[PDB]
Amino acid sequence: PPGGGEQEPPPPPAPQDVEMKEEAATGGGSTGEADGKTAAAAAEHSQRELDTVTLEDIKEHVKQLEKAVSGKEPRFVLRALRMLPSTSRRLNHYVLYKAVQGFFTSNNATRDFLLPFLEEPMDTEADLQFRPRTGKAASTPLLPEVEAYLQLLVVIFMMNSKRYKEAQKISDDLMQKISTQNRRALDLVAAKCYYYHARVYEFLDKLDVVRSFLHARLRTATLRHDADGQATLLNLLLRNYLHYSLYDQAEKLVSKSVFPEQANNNEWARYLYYTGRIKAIQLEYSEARRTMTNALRKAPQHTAVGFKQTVHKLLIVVELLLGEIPDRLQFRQPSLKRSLMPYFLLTQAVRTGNLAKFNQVLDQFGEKFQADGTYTLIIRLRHNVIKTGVRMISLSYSRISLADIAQKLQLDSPEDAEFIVAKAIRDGVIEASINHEKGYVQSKEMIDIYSTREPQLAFHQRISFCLDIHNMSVKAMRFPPKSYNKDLESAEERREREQQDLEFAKEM
Amino acid sequence: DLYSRYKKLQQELEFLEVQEEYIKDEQKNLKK
Amino acid sequence: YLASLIRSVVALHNLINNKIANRDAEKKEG
Amino acid sequence: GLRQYYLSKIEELQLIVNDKSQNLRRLQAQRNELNAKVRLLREELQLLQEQGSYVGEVVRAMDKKKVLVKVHPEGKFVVDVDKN
Amino acid sequence: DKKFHGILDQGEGVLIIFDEPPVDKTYEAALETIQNMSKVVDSLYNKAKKLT
Amino acid sequence: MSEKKQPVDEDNWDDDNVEDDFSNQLRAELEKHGYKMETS
Amino acid sequence: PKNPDLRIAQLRFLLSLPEHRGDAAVRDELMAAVRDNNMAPYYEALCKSLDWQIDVDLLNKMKKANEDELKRLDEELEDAEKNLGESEIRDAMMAKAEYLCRIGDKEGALTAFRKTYDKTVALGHRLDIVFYLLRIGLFYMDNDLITRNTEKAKSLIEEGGDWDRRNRLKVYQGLYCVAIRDFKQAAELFLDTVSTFTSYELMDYKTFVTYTVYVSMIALERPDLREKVIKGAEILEVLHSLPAVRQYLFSLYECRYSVFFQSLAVVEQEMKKDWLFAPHYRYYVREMRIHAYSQLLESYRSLTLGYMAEAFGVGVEFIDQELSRFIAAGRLHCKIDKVNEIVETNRPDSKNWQYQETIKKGDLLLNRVQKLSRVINM
Repeated sequence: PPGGGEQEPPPPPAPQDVEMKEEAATGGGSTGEADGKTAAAAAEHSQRELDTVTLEDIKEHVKQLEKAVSGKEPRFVLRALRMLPSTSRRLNHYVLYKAVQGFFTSNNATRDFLLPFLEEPMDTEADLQFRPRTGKAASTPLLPEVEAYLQLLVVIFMMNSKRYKEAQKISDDLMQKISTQNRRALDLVAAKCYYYHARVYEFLDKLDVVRSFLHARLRTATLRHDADGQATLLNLLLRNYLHYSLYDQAEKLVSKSVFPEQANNNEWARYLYYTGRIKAIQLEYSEARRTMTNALRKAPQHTAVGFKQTVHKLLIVVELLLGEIPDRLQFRQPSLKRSLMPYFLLTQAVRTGNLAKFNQVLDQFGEKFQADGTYTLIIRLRHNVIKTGVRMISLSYSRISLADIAQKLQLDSPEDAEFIVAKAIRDGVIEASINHEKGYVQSKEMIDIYSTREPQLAFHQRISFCLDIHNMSVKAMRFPPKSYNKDLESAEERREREQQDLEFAKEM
Repeated sequence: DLYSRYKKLQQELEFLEVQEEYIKDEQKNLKK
Repeated sequence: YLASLIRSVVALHNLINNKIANRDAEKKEG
Repeated sequence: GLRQYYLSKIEELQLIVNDKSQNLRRLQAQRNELNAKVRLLREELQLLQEQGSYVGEVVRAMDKKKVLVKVHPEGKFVVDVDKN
Repeated sequence: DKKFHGILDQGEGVLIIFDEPPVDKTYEAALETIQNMSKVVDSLYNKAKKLT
Repeated sequence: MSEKKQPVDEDNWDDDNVEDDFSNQLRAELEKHGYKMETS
Repeated sequence: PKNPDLRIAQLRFLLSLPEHRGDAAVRDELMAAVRDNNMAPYYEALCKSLDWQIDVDLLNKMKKANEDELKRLDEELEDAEKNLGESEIRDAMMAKAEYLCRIGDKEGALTAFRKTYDKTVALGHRLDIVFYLLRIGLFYMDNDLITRNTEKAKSLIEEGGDWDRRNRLKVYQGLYCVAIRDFKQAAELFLDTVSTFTSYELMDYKTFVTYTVYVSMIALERPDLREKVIKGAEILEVLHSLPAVRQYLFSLYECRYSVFFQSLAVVEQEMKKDWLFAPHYRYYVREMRIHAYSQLLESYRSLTLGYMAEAFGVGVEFIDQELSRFIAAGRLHCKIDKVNEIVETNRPDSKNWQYQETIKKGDLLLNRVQKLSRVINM
């Protein structure tokens, strides 16, 4: 008794007290303001609800035995909100239930009472007018069964609850699709519900039916409106296709909503990562660099761990495919050094023109590269090693025998050396010529690049950039000023005094 | 009735366009 | 090139100054 | 069946009007600032033909809003005080 | 010792003499001005980020 | 605020890649001692 | 007081990075710790170094000595409030600050120093506080502390001449500059051989002369190496007692490239294990070698690589590989032909080199300014 008579009940009351101002007070504030008069895009409760969900991810971790936090769902389900005195009475009844839980034991909904949470929306004299509130309460109740899924084959209950929530969402899409107030307040809620359903399906289900449902929902959208709903669904569909090995490029290249121009810097990173991955896997490297750099630079700055790992790894791999990447880890993190050491060896072998080191590292870390899902994009790189070796040996020498070329590239055959050199010459890699009868290669030397036109272009690009940035800055200039109607010149009644003084001076 | 909403929407769109136009002209003339 | 760079820097400074000076005006109304 | 047609037509027009209402306010604010500057300049031109005011040293005050001052290129003056 | 710039050829014992243009003084001023601008941009962080 | 992105998973003088290129073992011994052994 | 403490740091390093060097310094460092009743070094030294399982008695007795001294100093403070001079409590806590800094850890020392900085109205005492802060920063390698204290000291020394304090600050600033990879300013600031080296705290004069010659070989060129470091009377008088360094300088200057390599190898061995040169001891070497290569080819036009074999160091293949790997880097402008083994020279214009630097500085500044631009406005 002494062990839990002061610390265990406190854990129940402290989490309950926190949930009093976390969901009950926050729910009341949203009902009176966000769900009351009106709620704009920057709703004080929508961001608050998102932050509350993110915090609740690390606020409650146990199954909430003895209704420490599980009875909060029973407490939030015992709400009427039908009339102002009726809402006060419902709040008082919830307070009485909390007092009883302080005195007696409430329902211990810890892996044993999740089923009885289905008729609650139809009970306790609930008010169904606030459809977004019901959707949010269902997503939060789904999260309580989806916070950790309780493992041990308990994802079936979460899937059933998600199916019920999806049926409710389909009803909301059916009930006033014009959204008098159906979607205008639940669009973010609908996106979050779709994301949670996709997460549950990826956890313990199949995504084929989820993909069909998402495609149908997206088709239903993009006709009434084309904002805030055409991005998360598209990202989920792209992720579902990325799980398999489909084309994944026909759908992305026909949709005009990939650039909604309003993503809150959230879906843009995922869209850019998917587009860059597809472009790199589609034998195109020039275009994907800008997109993936934008993706990396649009990522959240604080505590995004797993995400910038894979994207930065792919960025350095594809930049090696292009052939220049010195700086990659100048922002070392405690979970960043371990996951990037093997690729270091790769680039260290890649930078030199030798190819034996390429095999020496590949035959060692092939399994690790396969486990990271980049083996198919890492075996097509030996040509770049040969190219950089030829370029280096052309820069260094001017008149060199082909046998030495073969020896210093260890191509194992001098006959293929002339073919490789010719192929390099043909695409404009080098400007040298070889004499078959003699054998040596006579490099062509021509230097005077300042007289060439190209510096002009190399400056034009940056000049245009610097001219654009200023304009953007001045375009974001006068947004914060507002309500400056105050316009007073000198005074109100001083004109009469001045006129009187002038008349007095004139009279004298 | 629903027809009035339609006609009001067209009226508002056109009237706001006219306002925008002459405000642009005002801003041009003021510096001169 | 150099002059454009300087103009961009000055524009960023002006934006920072305006935002900082103006964000401290809403709370005075209570 | 016509109701859905009408509502689908209404929604996009409402969205467009909501979009344009912001640019209108931005332009109005800029115009107001410039006009205020110009009018202030003209009035500032007007109000530069008034007399100046002397500077002086006060020695001691009095009752019922009276003070004694002394400005160097003249004697001592006992004067009153404005209402502010 | 840089008091006379040319080159010497040992194959025939031949002293080749050539002149070079004076170093352009326009660039280095721009380089150090760029460095000063970098310092200013660095200083702007403490003014901006400390409340955002 | 934030997303946490669940569904996925000078300090050094001057940074240049030449410094790490080195795989030899100190000029004193690996090179100067190695070829200064009287092979000639 | 931190007048004798610097050497301790070196010994610490001599046990950390050198893998096999763990036998000699382990005894005299522990002797310096058992003296002065130290407690600061071995909160973590015992963890990093040997376990030293038999230690509890020394720990307890040193702790008790620490509380004895602290209690005596506090009772002196208490006696001092009632009859104060220059607020004699503040001089007393200034006296306690040295002991707390020597025996205790950083935070207590910093708090005591910041508390006592508000007493002194004399400028010299404030300068002494700043010098203690700078010495602590050098001891524990705190970049922000060093920078702030250096700028504060430079601002404060303007009032009043105090040319001795200026020379001391110049030596401190030179040590900080040579700590990072900045040799130009280090060799510039090390022109105090004749303007006094009274800062015997950090090191002795002979080490100062060796450091200044080592950095003068990097920073400056022949028309100044012949004017300042080879003509100095005092530096030559000191160097006369050091045959190795004099040989190492004359070999480079008199163009005896054969004997240059032995001295270069010995010097780099010496500075690999040396403090504040180890983390980049390789880079220094990678200059000198290539520097010598650039000091021979600029006179001739078609020197063969055969001559370099007996004139610069044995091994034609070694010279070939070094020349190739230095050509590929873009510096040491020349060319080599291997079919007949002939080295040719070229003279690129000083406008290409003065253009990629502009473009790269512009790129870096643009990246930084774009990051700054989109940090704000969410």
